[PDB]
Amino acid sequence: SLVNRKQLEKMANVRFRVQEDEYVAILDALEEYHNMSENTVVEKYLKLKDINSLTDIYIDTYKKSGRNKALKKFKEYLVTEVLELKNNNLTPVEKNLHFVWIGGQINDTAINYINQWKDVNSDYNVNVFYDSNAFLINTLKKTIVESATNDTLESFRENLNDPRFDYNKFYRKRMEIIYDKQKNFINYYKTQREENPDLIIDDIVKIYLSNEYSKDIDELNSYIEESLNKVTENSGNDVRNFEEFKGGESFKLYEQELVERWNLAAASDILRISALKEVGGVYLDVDMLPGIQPDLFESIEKPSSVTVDFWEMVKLEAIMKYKEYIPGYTSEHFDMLDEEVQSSFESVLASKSDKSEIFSSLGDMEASPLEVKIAFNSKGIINQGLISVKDSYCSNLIVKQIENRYKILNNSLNPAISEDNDFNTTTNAFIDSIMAEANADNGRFMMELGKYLRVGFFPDVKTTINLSGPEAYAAAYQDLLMFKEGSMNIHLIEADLRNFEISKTNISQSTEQEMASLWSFDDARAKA
Amino acid sequence: QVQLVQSGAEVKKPGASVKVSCKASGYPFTNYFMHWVRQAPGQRLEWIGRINPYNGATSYSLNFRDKATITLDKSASTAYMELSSLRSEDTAVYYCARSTITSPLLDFWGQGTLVTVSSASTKGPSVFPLAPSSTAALGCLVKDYFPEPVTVSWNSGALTSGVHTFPAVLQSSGLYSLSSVVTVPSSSLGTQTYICNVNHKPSNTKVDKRVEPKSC
Amino acid sequence: EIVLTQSPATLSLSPGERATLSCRASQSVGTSIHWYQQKPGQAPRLLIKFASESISGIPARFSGSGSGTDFTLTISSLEPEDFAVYYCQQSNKWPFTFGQGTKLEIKRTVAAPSVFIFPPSDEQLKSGTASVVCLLNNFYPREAKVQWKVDNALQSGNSQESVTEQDSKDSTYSLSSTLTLSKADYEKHKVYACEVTHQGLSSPVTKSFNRGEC
Repeated sequence: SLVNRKQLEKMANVRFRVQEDEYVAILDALEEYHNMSENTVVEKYLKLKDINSLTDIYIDTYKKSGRNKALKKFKEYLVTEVLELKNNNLTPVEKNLHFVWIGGQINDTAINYINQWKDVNSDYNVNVFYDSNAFLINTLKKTIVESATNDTLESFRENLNDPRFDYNKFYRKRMEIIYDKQKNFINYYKTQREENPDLIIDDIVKIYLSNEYSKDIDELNSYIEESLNKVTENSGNDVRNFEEFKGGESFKLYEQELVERWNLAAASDILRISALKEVGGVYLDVDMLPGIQPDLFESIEKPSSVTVDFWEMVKLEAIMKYKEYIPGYTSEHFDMLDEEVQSSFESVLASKSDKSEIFSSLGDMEASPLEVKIAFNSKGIINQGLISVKDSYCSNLIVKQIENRYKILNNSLNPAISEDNDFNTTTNAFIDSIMAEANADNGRFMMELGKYLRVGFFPDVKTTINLSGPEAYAAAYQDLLMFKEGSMNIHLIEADLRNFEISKTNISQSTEQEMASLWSFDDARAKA
Repeated sequence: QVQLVQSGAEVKKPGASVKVSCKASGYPFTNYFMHWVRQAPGQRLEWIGRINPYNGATSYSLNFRDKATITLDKSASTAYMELSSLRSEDTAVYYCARSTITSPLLDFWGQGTLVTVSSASTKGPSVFPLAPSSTAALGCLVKDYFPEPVTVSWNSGALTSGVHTFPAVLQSSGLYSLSSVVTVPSSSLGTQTYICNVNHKPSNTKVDKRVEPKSC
Repeated sequence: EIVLTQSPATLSLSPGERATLSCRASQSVGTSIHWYQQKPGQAPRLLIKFASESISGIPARFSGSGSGTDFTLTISSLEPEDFAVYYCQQSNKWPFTFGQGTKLEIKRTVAAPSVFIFPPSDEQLKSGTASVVCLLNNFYPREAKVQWKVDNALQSGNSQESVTEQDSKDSTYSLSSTLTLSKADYEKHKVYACEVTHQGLSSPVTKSFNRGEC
């Protein structure tokens, strides 16, 4: 438990020094903290937050004080208390698996993965979040990028068959065209909403494609009817029926990425956390599979020099080769093992006859009302897997992190797009605006926004990670452990973030669909 | 308990097709892969292919990738096995076996099904004597019949010690033929009473013809 | 394609002796080797899985071992019910293949055959062709040579043999060779002989007759 008032008095006792108001404030807050034995977990943390606030005040007021060492050590005790308050007061997790597929028809691959979770979690309610108003964003994004490609190939048509037109100069010349075609749709969209507010996105898109690119609406209507039917048969949950999310101040950020930027991934980062906050449960990317029974391959020792991802892929590749829960699965890694070690995997799987002996079930889980558990990989945290109770404190901090991070972006982006300038002038005007507002504490965050307009159309662009991605979760965790809000410069080490780790026993992360969907962007091909 | 009941014996002409069934019962059908294996007369076992329940995922052997097609009726817990361009060399027994995994670990097999491929048509066996005497041995000659098999038996089975019903031989004409012999000590209490109650099911033939030492 | 070569093709042993069956692979299969037992008229039965793992309901006298390319099936004490055919399959590589098998035969003392010859039937004589049968009754080993001689002139290409499975009581075999020929050819030669050579015979036995009469 946390140190008591009398102990802290003895801890920072300095003879021949006056009892400062800022000091007694710390003792008053700590004494009344130890009387909150009946309050909620959140209320207990909001108290430790004030205690830390007052301690930071004292240290900043009396910089040469002899109490500082004791109070700087007392600060560490407060962080320890938060983690103990986290790992000791646990409530049941809302048994809900949240998946997301928005802006297009759900893929057969995603449905297969999802069913694997259903088969081993019959007590969990599944929700595949879709947008009934926006099934054509994907085809729209594909229609414009494809037309923008041909227009870029029409130019440079004389030198595309020889060098001097590398993939670097091609994507640049193509983006300025995409920006004009993208800027044009947003104007038509914005003008159609004020003229007829009863229209949905799909109504604006399918008429926009029928005029500027000669698309058949009868084929688009049948694509919507097909996409709606397919997802409703698989635990579909319409975002337009998510009233709490649709009324909050984070819905414009969702529609900003969906309609204007066509970044379905970013719109999912915004949606997943708000759903987890309002309902609670477990979010999972569609390329995640249930955890493997720990005692399954216990007898096959892992090689010394291989990575963890290798072995996890081997385990899944072996399971799918011999049980075929997902047909056509790869074996790139299982085929790298000795013939005798392959026989070991084959043998153990031959002794198993049911899936419950292969994949584990989530079952009765419990988490702190303060925490949001996140997945881990060799690069750090990753929001492909999340576990949180309803209305957890971190989920609110994470939402606030994203909402605050989009303000800084849109504060410098809106004044640049409002002017009907080309891509190059907008980018330069957008970069000149971030470096002005850039203060020596959010530098890294601002250094990642200069590419915001090029997301989805360029290789190796990772701005989503900083806006709504894991970077915003790391900042939220820092907000918690630092008793503050609005963190921008991450100073947490791996050991700090491991307090919010999802156990590797609950998620199989190194799947084929995941190791194929990730970044692999040396794919300079040039088409034909 | 666990059973794999397969279709009855089939007889098709070259070119035609045939579908063998394999009904599984006594275990969760969706937990075991269904494999198929061939065995031509006096040859090794040949893995044809496999199908898994819960989905039509199939894998065939290279030799059978064109000739065979495996499907299932999950509603009935059965597996179907279709052969197309039937060749005479496809005459064999066809087993269905279950496996816990993709690769063939065939823990339980079926009785098998005999598919006979030939241009010959159904014909009953013509029996001829074989009863000289000069211990002495006498028998019968079940000649010219198609398709297999026949059930030769002697006097319903009163004295069966010493009976030898040889396996059928395939003649150039396309019909089968075998013999059934017996050893007896001539001078004993069995001067006569020696018949060959042969039976042929495909043709509906049940002839019991008696013969004994030739006349001089 | 992984070729599995089993050796020996035939193994002659008596109940109570030690049987050791080999299975060779053209390339390493790890330890994914299975053994099957098949008796005439029945479906294969699984004995050992993955080279050495035991199967339920299989007596302990059956055991397996091996790794890579060389695999062995051992039967400590042969029981009468163990004499049958044994196959090995590999499961580690596609397509999955079986061996040619090993026939496990009961070994007994040499038993000479009882040679008998039979002339055609009057029913068949007039009905097209004519069949002359030569019976080799209860003999061991299985190898035997039957030769048809017509007027001292041998015959071949116009005869077919058939051998029974090893008997359950005396462990002997039996062979029936049939000389098929038209009535015309049958009615233009005098002597029809069957010559039998076998390990149990000091010299070839020659049972024969002339155009059926007494």
